[PDB]
Amino acid sequence: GYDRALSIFSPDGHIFQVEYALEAVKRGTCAVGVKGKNCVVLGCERRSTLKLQDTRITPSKVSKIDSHVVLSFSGLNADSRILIEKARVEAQSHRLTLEDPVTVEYLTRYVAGVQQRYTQSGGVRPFGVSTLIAGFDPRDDEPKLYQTEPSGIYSSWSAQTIGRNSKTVREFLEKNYDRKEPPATVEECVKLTVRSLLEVVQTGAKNIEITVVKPDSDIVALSSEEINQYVTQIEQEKQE
Amino acid sequence: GSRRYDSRTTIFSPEGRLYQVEYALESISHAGTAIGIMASDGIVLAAERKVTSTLLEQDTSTEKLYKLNDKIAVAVAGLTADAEILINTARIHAQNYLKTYNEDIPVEILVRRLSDIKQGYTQHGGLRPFGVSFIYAGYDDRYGYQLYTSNPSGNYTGWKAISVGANTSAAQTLLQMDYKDDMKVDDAIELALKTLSKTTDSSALTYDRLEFATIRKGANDGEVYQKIFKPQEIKDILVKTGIT
Amino acid sequence: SDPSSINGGIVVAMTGKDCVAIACDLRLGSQSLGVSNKFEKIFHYGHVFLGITGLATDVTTLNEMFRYKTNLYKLKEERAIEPETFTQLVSSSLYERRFGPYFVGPVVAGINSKSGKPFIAGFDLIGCIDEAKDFIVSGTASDQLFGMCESLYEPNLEPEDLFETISQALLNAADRDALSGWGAVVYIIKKDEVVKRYLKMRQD
Amino acid sequence: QFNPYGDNGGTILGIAGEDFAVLAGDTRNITDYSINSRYEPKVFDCGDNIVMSANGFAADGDALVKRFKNSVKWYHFDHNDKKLSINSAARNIQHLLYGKRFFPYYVHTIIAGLDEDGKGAVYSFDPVGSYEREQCRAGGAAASLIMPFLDNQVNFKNQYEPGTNGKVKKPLKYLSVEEVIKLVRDSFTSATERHIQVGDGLEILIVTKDGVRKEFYELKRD
Amino acid sequence: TQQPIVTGTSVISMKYDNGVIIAADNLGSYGSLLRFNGVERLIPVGDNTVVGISGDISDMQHIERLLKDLVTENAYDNPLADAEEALEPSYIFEYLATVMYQRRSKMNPLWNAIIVAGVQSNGDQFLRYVNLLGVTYSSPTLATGFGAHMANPLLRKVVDRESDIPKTTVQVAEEAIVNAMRVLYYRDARSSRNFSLAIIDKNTGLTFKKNLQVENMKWDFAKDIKGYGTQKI
Amino acid sequence: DRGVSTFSPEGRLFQVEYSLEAIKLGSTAIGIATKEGVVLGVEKRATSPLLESDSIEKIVEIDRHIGCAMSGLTADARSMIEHARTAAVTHNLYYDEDINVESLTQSVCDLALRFGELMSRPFGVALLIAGHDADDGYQLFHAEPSGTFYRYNAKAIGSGSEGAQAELLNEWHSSLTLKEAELLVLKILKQVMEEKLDENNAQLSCITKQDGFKIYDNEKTAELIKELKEKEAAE
Amino acid sequence: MDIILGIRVQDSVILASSKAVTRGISVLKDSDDKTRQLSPHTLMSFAGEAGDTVQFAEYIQANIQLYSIREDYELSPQAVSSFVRQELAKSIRSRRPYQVNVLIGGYDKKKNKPELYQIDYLGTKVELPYGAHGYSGFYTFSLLDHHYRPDMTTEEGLDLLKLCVQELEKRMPMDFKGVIVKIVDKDGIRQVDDF
Amino acid sequence: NNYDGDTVTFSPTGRLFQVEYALEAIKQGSVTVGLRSNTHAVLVALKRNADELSSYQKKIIKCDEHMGLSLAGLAPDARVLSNYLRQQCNYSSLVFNRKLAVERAGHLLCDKAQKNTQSYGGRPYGVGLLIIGYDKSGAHLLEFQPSGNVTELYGTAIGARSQGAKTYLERTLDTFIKIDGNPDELIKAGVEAISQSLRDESLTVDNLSIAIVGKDTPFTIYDGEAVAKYI
Amino acid sequence: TTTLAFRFQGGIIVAVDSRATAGNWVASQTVKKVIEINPFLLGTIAGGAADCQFWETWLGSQCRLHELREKERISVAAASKILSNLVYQYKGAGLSMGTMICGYTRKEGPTIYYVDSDGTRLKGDIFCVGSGQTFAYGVLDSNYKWDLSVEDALYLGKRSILAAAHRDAYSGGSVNLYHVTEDGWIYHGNHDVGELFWKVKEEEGSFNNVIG
Ligand SMILES: [Mg+2]
Ligand SMILES: [Mg+2]
Ligand SMILES: [Mg+2]
Repeated sequence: GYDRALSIFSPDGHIFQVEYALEAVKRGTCAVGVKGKNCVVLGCERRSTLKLQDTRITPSKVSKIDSHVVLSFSGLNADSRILIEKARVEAQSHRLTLEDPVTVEYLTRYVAGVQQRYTQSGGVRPFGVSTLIAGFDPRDDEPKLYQTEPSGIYSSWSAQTIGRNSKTVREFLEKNYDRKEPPATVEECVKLTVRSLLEVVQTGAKNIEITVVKPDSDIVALSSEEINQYVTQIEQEKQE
Repeated sequence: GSRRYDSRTTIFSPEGRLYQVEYALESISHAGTAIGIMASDGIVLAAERKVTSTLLEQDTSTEKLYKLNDKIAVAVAGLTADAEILINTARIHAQNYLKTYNEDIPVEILVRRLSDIKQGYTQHGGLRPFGVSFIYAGYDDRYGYQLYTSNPSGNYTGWKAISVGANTSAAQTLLQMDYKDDMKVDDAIELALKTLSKTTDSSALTYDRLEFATIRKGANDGEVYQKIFKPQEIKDILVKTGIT
Repeated sequence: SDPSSINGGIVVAMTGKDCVAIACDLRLGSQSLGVSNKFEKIFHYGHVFLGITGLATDVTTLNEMFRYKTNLYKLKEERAIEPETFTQLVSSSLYERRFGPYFVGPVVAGINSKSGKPFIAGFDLIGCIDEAKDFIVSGTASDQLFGMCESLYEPNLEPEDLFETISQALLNAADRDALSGWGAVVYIIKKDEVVKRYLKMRQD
Repeated sequence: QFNPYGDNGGTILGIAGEDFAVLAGDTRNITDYSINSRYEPKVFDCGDNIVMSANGFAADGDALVKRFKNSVKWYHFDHNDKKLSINSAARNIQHLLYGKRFFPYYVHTIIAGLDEDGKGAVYSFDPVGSYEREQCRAGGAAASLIMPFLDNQVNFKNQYEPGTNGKVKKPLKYLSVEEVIKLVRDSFTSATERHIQVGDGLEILIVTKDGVRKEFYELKRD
Repeated sequence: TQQPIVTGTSVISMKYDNGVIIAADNLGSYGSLLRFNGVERLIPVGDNTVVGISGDISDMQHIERLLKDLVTENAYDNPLADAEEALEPSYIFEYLATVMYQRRSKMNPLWNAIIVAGVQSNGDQFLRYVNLLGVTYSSPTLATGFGAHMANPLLRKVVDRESDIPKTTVQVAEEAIVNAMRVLYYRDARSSRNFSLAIIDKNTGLTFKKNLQVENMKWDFAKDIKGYGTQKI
Repeated sequence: DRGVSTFSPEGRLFQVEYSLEAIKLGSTAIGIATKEGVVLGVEKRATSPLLESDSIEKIVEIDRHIGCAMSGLTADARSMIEHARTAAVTHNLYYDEDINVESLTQSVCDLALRFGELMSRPFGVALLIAGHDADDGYQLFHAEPSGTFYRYNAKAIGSGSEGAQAELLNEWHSSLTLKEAELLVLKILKQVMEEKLDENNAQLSCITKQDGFKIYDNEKTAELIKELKEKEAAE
Repeated sequence: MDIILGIRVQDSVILASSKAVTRGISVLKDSDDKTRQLSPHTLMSFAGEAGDTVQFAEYIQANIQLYSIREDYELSPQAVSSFVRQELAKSIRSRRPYQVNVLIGGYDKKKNKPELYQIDYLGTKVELPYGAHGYSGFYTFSLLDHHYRPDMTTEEGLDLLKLCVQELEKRMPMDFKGVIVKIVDKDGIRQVDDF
Repeated sequence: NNYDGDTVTFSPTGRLFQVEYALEAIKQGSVTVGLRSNTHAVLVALKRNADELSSYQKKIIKCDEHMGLSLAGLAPDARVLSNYLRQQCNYSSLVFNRKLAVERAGHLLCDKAQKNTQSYGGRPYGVGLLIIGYDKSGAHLLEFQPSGNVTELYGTAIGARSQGAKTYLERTLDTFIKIDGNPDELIKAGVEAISQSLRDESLTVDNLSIAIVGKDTPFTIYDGEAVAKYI
Repeated sequence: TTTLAFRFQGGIIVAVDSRATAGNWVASQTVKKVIEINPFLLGTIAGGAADCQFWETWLGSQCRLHELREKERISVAAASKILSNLVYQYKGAGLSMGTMICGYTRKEGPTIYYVDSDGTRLKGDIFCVGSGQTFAYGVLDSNYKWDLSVEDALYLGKRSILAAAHRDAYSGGSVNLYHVTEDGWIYHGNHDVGELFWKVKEEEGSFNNVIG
């Protein structure tokens, strides 16, 4: 078989293939994750360069791994499907053997482990994908939000963004998100998520996707009109 | 040893792009234009054969439009030989699904499968990717009529109207201009041929330089019919629409 | 114990003048226990008809397999498979399981679309082709069917006469077999029309 | 049909004292009604103050002892010449035996030595690796002749104190190494009289903090 | 798993004061048929070891080739192949014993009973047994098959324990072996009159005697024996 | 290009030397061994204030008697930790005992050079393995991607390693108490850390014979930081 | 395990399964639920050799749940039954076959119809109005043949099911410790806690 | 230059640069001395420390009761080769009830190192070994190079500044060979030999490492206060 | 062999006999038929001794690896299923096992899983396994209540083994008692059946048929 070591160290101690995988993530559409007091919201950018699209059947940016966990991403779309599939299989495998669904941290740790494996295996390149994994642990009302990246490192976040212009929306979140008092309701959390995307998105029409996840496997994706109402209210308050 | 001669087909550029995928897309841009248009009562597939000859046996020829099963068809853009390898794999997957569940394979599942195969060649194996872009036209009882496209990266997306191959920039603008949601098959047939007629690199668009197909519910009662147009039938629709 | 006589059932096929006929009972059982009176044993792939007796799981499995294979055949050949070609396919497919076979008694029937010639064929579980002119029999009442067919059959029967012959051959054979009956179906096949008739019979 | 197993007879006996341990075994080796050898050592010093015997089918017995001795050697290499404690050896032997769960070593294994607190220790194994620390254990051909005698004379079973009449048990007083060796010798003398596969010679290995010592005694050769 | 076809019967042996003696007849039986009368079943290895083999002859020939190959292999990159690093009886035995047990553990045994007789570097007598099961044992006297039942009792009357070995001379030991071979000829239905005898002495070395015969046999008393009970004539 | 297992003209493996450069870029981890226990401490180094710092796990339990701190490409350590845990548990299964700290470290270091064209590159992470056994007592090891491991009385790895090691050179003596070691790690971490040291961006842990391996609470560490400030202001 | 029944009525499917678990000499449990929910509107009961039954049922459950997540869509009962049959048909020619018989009761939300599928360990699938496995049919089918109507209500189906269970309790030598009854309809799966 | 990218490439002058670079790693390694008489064989090794807090890297490894070696270079490679020797010594004991000849042990090490020099993908071993042992032909001392070359010697030294010790042994040849039935005096000659390779630093208690094997002496390593006698 | 385990208000009682036999021959009277998997989990031994010892000791290793990885106590459900899935892989090979995996966690409470070498895995409130199981079941069924005290429950388990030890020829020697709480199991001593029988006979008035 093909055994070539593609991911290797350079004189300055860098693994360029892992670093170039991050550049693929930088090119990807923006994704944002914000956790409130009793919810987590996953915002995603849809570049409006592609019109005449069929939004019914086009792969959605946010994906359910189980009934209680979701996964969004920035970077290579084709690569994301491989991680999503592996995660979904592992979720069912965990339920089958442990007789309990995965914790959000466990599912994150697994996906991050797969990404890591591809950074020191022969004949393979790293995933050009960073993920935001969100949900609620079984029989638990504490919100969870995690991030992963091509190198395989993962960590928990009060709020986080990835993808193109993620520097700008992270800047926004760092000043607007208060740890001592996070978004108390679903409305406040979704509003802050939409606001953060409006710093980058361009138009607030079909370019913003919002998915709200609540405790006890309560996941719902907002429609165009529902999101448009947030976009309207934000800009009307801004005119002052 | 052998390492010396390895092109390393599955690596990132400093900018974070896959060299071979990008170069395969450049290859596909020189291939004959293929267009898919989705209407409320059917789908149209139109495609241009590349600089043909007068001695080419057209009626038995097939380089653009292929049948995956009774419900799903594809338009090809790129290396024909590469496409046929993938097409046979897709035909088998559809049959495996039918054998397992005793139901026709949903369009997206088939598209995802083929797109995942393409993806594999970009991440591992050290082989060159398939220099092929597909337009998938199909129907199932969940989402109804569907148009998809996949490219050598393994990325696929859904569309109302889409082009692949040569002059996609020009073609996609023309489709975006004249397409509407309440459109019908006979109107979509006219749009597809009009778009090719303007984007073509040939002096004039004729029947011998075209392949054409429609997926209609225009079949006797609740069922779907695939129609791969014959050379004489393509000649008729060109006169009907007023191009020749 | 014997896999070919657990579920029971029969298939018979006959040739006529510019026509073929294939027929089967509807019983599926677990030895003495009757389980289903709707288990049809005749399938078709285009204009080629296939009856399969024997172990019911294999009947189902092989039907799904030949549907699979004839569908790919059609996509590549750009035409529906013919009875002569399909017969060879059935034979090849059974023999590739030579030392672990499907416990079945298949029966091919159909008319060649180009030549218009009536065709029937039978196989043992392992793929050996029996290409008879007159008739093919299969199932747990094959002896009874051989006896019925040998006496009742005469060559060059018209479709509506052939129907009566094959129907009476099946019905009376099934009434002398404990594991066959519970209804019956008869296909009368012509070059461009096929009539399917359900027969009324004793339900014991 | 080829039968890969055989019975080489023999009988072994392990007894755990207070600060010592003994592992005894007869030196006779047999097949059917013939004597192969009148002196074929069966109890072995395996190093690290551990003694071992694998009674039953002699080929499997020799194979197991050989593999365990090898395990002691590699335990030293891999773990900085650390002493293998009797409990660790016992667990290691379980894995050797259970490793051939579906084609077992046809032997009844016994090891003896001192635990990490210096007290006497004997471990007993079945052919497939189930084991247990025990105070007293006879193994092999004449095991059924020896164990009831040991229950009575070591553990004082069914013995009560005169005058009380079944109300007060005889107290479990500690036996010295000289007292144990007497019971071992009388066990094998009795076993020799009533069991045809037992005889020729008795070899006893005594384990103390000072090391491993050997004692040999003649048995009847008929 | 197989069955033995062409077979060799008893191998007998004993220790004496300066070395070991080993003997075995020259017969390769084919069931009850006494097929092959010129089969050598004592195979010397170097000038200090003799391996006596009973049981399946085809497996014996295989073992014979392994030992021949062992000598070749030992000589490779070994300047002391004919001196300090020469093959010992103990090395040869342990090798065979490993093979026998490995083969029985794969359920495909070498269908044999083997006795390795020799003298070590330090002059110590070596005599040890191994068979198709991989079972091994040592004793002042060792014998396979019928020899175990008839030879051992006679040889044990000469060397009954370890302390009798220094008291036993080569002439006494050889006499006992030769007598045992006669007894086996009387009573083993799968034996022959012709046999080979090998002596490995620490002083005089390896003495290999071929084409020996059982002699001084008692048969004359047979003339007087008549009928099976009542018959007088 | 060039082989992965290639020697340089100086006689070193290029890839191993380059992995050491990656470890220099990693966050600081410090270990100090005493007769009352071994202390392990790390710099968390959160890349943003929105990152929940308690999810940064750079100190890890291998067994009840063995702990581990890491520095460098921390994602690479996960398989090393998995192997270590398996080795510790497997040895207990085979031998009904705790495994020696050195033997555990040797098992981890055997993976290191299993790379070529096995994994495609060396590990980009160094480990401070701390623990206790009955034979050699309290021990601290430094496991490198070269496959070499050194035992230490005290050791610092990461970006502030050479500066911290010089500080450990002067400060360490054989009669250190556990409390003295805890403050000493916090002192040296605070020196080499870019951001100001507090209970949220730095973590402590220890391994004792009685209580085994324990990661310190943020509340417990906060008190030790406050105790440090006062004793430094005391002179 | 012993007795598993199924009956498809007008607007639902009813599965009855025995509660007993016997280990040769003793009855170890008398409250065992011999069923798994494959999807919100599809229930599978099972009976056969010990270990194999639950191992198989849970393996199927995991696979259908995996499909549900991937496609965000519930497979039809027909599709599920075909998938299950293939696994059993694959199993029968394996080194060690699954010794498991199943009934799959489901409500097709597309067609708005209840569906009952009977599949044995060989991979023998049949769609039925009412079904059973093992010896259960020998006692109950004569009653079902007599009383059954395709337009029965759920309450009538339960009454006919009680009559079947009563006949089993009278003429079967084994004590199966009663049955757990579950109903599968448009609203999903629910258990009849009093029976 | 252009012919040092891998071990499979000869230079125009017929050299294997990767092997020579592996040889260079030994010269960077700490000094170790080997010497023998007719009765005993001795290994003396100068252990190296990372710094004052660190331990001193162990140099000597035991292979069997009658054999062992000292290393200089990549320690992990020595662990691989020593492990392989342990197995071969152990194979000989188990199968043939025979202690492995020291000369034959060298032949095995040569052949193992050789395979790594002729095949693509792998690399040469980056360590030199000094094997001592006592077998049926008396005491022995071998020098292993990762090129594959194994050499039987009366005495030798490998590592940094090893030439000084090697010259000393070349002068003392006639003296130390005659040290029969006296382990302490043979070790003294080894400690005096390794002292010729020292600059700046001197032999301390945790610095020095000594091993010995002989007629009635199993292979035993001496470290710590056990070697204070010889300082 | 006779082994039992039952759930109650105060957690779980586990009780076993101590006899080991090879045919009619009594190999041992001092066998341990409770495997201490870890400080919180217990497992009983019936059928093959080696199979139970080996794989339940192995189970303890898996439980340890779980809580190292997951930083959380393994559930009784998860622990039992690791064992049942393992033996199910070996199904047909000839493993002989009949065990109760017993534990007490926060999320589950006191839980008992019967695990079998046939692959059977059953949750339950009362289980008895072994050649003397039927005798133990009788005493349990007639006297069991959820609201038993820890003292009475321990006695009920002890008395039920005694019932089997008396009647079943392949059970006896001594009784081992365990009490499983949320904070871990607590050992309640070894009780010689010989001495226990006369003690119970006199104090309880039972076994009137037997002359004492
Ligand atoms: Mg009937
Ligand atoms: Mg006698
Ligand atoms: Mg498992």
